[PDB]
Amino acid sequence: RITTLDETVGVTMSHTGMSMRSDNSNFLKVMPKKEIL
Amino acid sequence: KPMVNESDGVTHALYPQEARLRNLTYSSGLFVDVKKRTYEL
Amino acid sequence: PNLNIVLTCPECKVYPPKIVERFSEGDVVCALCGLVLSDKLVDTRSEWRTFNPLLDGNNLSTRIGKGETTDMRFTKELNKAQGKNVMDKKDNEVQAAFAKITMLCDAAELPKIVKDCAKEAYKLCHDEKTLKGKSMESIMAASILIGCRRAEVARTFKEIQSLIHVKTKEFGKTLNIMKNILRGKSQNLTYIPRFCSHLGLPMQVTTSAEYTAKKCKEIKEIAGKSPITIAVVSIYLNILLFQIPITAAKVGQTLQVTEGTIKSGYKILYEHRDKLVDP
Amino acid sequence: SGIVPTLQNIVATVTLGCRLDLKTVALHARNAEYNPKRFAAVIMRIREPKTTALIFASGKMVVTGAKSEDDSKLASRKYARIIQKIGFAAKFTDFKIQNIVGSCDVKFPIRLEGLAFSHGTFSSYEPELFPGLIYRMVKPKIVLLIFVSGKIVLTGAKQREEIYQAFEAIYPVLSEFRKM
Ligand SMILES: [Zn+2]
Repeated sequence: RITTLDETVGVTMSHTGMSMRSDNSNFLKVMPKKEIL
Repeated sequence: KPMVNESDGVTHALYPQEARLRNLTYSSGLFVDVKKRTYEL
Repeated sequence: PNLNIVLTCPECKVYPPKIVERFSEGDVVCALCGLVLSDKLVDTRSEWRTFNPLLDGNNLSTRIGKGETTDMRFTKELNKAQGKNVMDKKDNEVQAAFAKITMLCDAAELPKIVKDCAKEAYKLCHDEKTLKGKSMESIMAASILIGCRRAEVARTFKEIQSLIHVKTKEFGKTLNIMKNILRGKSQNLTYIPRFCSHLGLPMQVTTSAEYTAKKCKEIKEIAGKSPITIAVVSIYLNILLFQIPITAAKVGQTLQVTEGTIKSGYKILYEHRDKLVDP
Repeated sequence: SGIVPTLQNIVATVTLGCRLDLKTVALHARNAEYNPKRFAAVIMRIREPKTTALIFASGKMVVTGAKSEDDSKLASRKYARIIQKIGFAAKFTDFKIQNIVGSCDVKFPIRLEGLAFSHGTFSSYEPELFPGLIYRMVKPKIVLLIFVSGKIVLTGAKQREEIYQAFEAIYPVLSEFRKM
């Protein structure tokens, strides 16, 4: 069955939106004229 | 479990009584284990 | 040219209209001689029943979509005709900008009030001369931060920076000149419950970090060194006063704060531990 | 009061009126730094006065780093004399001081939040971005940096009287938003 996360919610909800934590995973990161003559 | 995220940003447990009094929606959050891979083929 | 209808009582004529409006009878009557001033009163609530000027202005438009009984060839010819007339107005940038800003705000789980304040700020800036570019990312991030500061909300620079890569410096300059635009068109306490929500702390530790934050704001010494470190060392002291264990590494990796900084502030904070006790 | 701001930097420009070649200048000179891949100008320094001059190929030179006006002018004449010693027909002309930077101390803490609230049309305080306050004075047009410990920085002036009038015009405002 589906497992229910029992934590204090605020941790998971902090990991949802902006959490001041970016990156941490690499994915889709992607003259003389005479001589010249 | 059912929860409510307010306007200031605090998220706490929800009860049906307070859900009816505050005109909220008795719902629960849903998460998914999202796995990503990169092939190079 | 005039066009202003003013109701007066020809029998009284002793004062400007000090009248009463009877809505149930549909009349307006002078409250002195009792003489009616007008019959057959119109309503504003009744015409509103069937049904945004603040943002869209006076512009009108109508969609063309497919019909119940129609062909798919005519739907494409009408949409391609509007695609050739879309250059007649330069308002395509407002709908796309509000669409992407809508996606970012919906991604940040911010309330609709901050969304409307940010859209209003971007509408105040729009396409002026002092902006002079910024590649549409910095005006959006700075507009979101402005809409956050107007709605009494608190979002750190590293949060929007974690959302959008605006390179900080150009973000600071665009935010500064944008603030000058807002001034030309004429508070760390809110951060405590947010980080207490990030750590999942009780209410007593939250209000204890509130009193600690205010008192530390009154004691001076160091003054702040940005309010984020004052917040994290305040919560650090208020959590080292009780027994709930998080240590310094977990709170330093969760709130993205240096351990040496929370210990450097915990030193002088422990020095000022005397006058910070609420009970 | 009785506090007088002390000058810290003076930026002036001197036009020589000729043209240069940079490999030969960087090859025959003594104390100089040149690298076209980073900055297309020779960084020449002298000991007395301890200054720094940026010399360009178009003859324009930037003498900066002096603590007084006589050190910037005399230092500029020393750089021009060095250029005339290398082998070019330079001429010390068009000496105009472009910037004057000073600093001082008021010896009391300053309320930056209340200062940014009362003088919101001239201040720009963002502690998370810069712990100091950026006060843009109208007359004279001086940019002042007001910190917490009392150190007052003054920049964006062409003369010394603009710095002195800026400090004399900012001192009562600092005395109003004090703490101890
Ligand atoms: Zn009447």
